[PDB]
Amino acid sequence: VLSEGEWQLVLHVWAKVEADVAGHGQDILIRLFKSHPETLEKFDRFKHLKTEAEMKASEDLKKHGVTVLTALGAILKKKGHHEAELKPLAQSHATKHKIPIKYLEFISEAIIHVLHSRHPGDFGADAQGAMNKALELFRKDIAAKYKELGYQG
Ligand code: COH
Repeated sequence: VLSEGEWQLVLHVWAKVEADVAGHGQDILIRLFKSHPETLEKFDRFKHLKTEAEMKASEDLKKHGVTVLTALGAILKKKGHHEAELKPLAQSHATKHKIPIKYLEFISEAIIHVLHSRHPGDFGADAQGAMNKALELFRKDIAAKYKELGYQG
């Protein structure tokens, strides 16, 4: 459970991410794809992208980044009371998209890295610690739904 002070650090930086969701989304997905190439294979629509330049020029990739960040932002703003938003997501990622929990850990790492590159001032160690706890809570809650459905892993 994050404390009120920790949720405030998380949402204060998130408010900045919202100033340019598309730019942030693009940066995150590219970092994920370059650091863990196996993640790209889960996207039939992005499989054809071979270079970072191709990735940066893809409008469709940018649109998916807005989708991901908008859904995450909706969750974070719920401050832990996020059952209604989380279940649908866990269900589709477990049974339709077939995304192992480990990939959620990889995208969390990509988010933390990009938040650091873009907002050093609002993203020091304390905010970094609170964001990591928020992302862990997100994975933990998704992992429990995955286990119920038989996808733990
Ligand atoms: C490694 C792949 C990967 C990761 C880690 C990931 C991580 C996350 C994540 C964590 C921060 C969030 C908040 C979301 C949120 C979403 N993802 Co994904 N998804 C992933 C692969 C996918 C795929 C694949 C789809 C469908 C894309 C398509 O083909 O249109 C998807 C679709 C979605 C959608 C549209 C509705 C739905 O299909 O469920 C939302 C919202 N998501 N995703």
